[PDB]
Amino acid sequence: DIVMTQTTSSLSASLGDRVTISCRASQDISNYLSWYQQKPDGTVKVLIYYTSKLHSGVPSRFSGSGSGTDYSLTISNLEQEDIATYFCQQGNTLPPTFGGGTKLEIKRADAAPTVSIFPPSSEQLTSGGASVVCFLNNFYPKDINVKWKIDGSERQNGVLNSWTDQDSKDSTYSMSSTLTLTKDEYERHNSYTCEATHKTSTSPIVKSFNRNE
Amino acid sequence: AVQLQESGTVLARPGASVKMSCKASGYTFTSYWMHWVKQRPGQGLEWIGAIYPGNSDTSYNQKFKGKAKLTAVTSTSTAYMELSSLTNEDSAVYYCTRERGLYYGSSSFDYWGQGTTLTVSSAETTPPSVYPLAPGTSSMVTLGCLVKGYFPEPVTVTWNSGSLSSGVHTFPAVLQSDLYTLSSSVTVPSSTWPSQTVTCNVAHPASSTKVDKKIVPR
Ligand SMILES: C=C[C@H]1CN2CC[C@H]1C[C@H]2[C@H](O)c1ccnc2ccc(OC)cc12
Repeated sequence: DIVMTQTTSSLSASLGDRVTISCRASQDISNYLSWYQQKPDGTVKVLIYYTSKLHSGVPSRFSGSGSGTDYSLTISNLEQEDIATYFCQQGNTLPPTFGGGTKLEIKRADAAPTVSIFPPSSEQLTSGGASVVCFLNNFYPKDINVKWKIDGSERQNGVLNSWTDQDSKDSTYSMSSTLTLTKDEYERHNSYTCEATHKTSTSPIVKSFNRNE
Repeated sequence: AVQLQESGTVLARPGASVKMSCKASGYTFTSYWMHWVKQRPGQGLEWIGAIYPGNSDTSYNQKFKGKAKLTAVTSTSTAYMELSSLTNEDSAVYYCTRERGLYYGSSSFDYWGQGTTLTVSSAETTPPSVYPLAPGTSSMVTLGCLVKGYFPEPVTVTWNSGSLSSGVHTFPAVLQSDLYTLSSSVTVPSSTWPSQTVTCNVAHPASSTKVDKKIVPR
């Protein structure tokens, strides 16, 4: 069908920083384009139809521009409420197709995470389970690589990672990794480490612990 | 003015069929093209079909032909969607949205619903097993509470009746062998605790499971 394509997937901008999204159609669409906004809280509304026609009841900071294939949408002045995933769509032929989406984010200074490792509590350790947790709170570029080197040995089978969206308070990310084992395996290795390789400083922040201690 | 009210979160087993719902209000329901959409996380939006309530004539998509089925009742001012022969690929969140242009239509949509989430798996309502997280003391310290082995979502997490609300990070739930699992963090200075009470309050209305938990080191 008609393949829409946005130039990116995630962006970076601060308050007032005039910025733009650029959609691209597989072919001509005769200026039958529309822009949409989807808050991470599920809701979704429209901004523009027909490349640059404002819907009844939207601010003049938004606008539009379009021709043939290369289309775009700009906000000459940003506000906190304008952070969301932004979609586009062609109204030329069937089936109606959308862009892959473009999420927004505030760009701020790099920051190392506040790591905190946690051995498996006793309440768990008697239930046969053996879960080792590692929190990584308040950090920037989401692009983190985490690894667990038990007795100094790379391992993946057992880990389950979780990521939070951009914090509405100070715009910083957090990660919650958690390695799961059975008691028998836990009771055969000693040194457990939660290594958090990050961009900020070459030094991998390590939070280790020995079960003999 | 105008509003679309999609049904709440719903789930069912694979192979079976589900009936969604999208109620309308504030405009002439009969004379407007109502559309549906499918949003999966990794990808964008996938057009699934549309309908004109007056005659209830349909326009599906080649990919979803025979898969979904659209209906529409006039008196209830409600739009419907029914999926069948389900698989994990259908596990997603669906939307309902109005096409502007009164009788003839147009090139755009104007108003949307809050979206209906759909999950599928062979599993049963299970309550979690809340476990405590303590280190083993610092200046500034982080604690937390871990849940595990519960179904279905969601699950609420508080800290002493929600008295706390700073430096908190309740992480979204992940999945292992068809069961949910998450965690949560709390932030305080070295003083506050263990010198003072610090408990995490959990709630899983599905299993009707209320649990409080004061955490202690070793
Ligand atoms: C099932 C759809 C019907 C509703 N509108 C009138 C007749 C049918 C077509 C569509 C519109 O003309 C239209 C034509 C071509 N391409 C379109 C692409 C998107 C779109 O927005 C719903 C409407 C389009």
